[PDB]
Amino acid sequence: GPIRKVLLLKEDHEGLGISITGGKEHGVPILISEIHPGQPADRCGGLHVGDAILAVNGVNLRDTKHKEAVTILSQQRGEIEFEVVYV
Amino acid sequence: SRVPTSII
Repeated sequence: GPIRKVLLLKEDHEGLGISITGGKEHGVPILISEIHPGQPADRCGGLHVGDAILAVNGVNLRDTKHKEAVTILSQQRGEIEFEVVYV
Repeated sequence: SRVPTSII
């Protein structure tokens, strides 16, 4: 589908509210495999299970290994911009 | 199963 930009608002006591799979070392993108009900990704409205995360806050995740993506994603705070695509 | 999942 089309590449989309999505805004998520996270408070500091919360995580993003997603599970991710994949990573460059596995030859698969960083994919959203779960969205937790009531947590920030669900509340933002614009993210879906099956979305590939292409970037977050301008940081490219297309070529990142699984744990690299975990570190980068967990570091983001507050108003967080995602670039995503559903294939 | 080959591919890991992390809750974040």
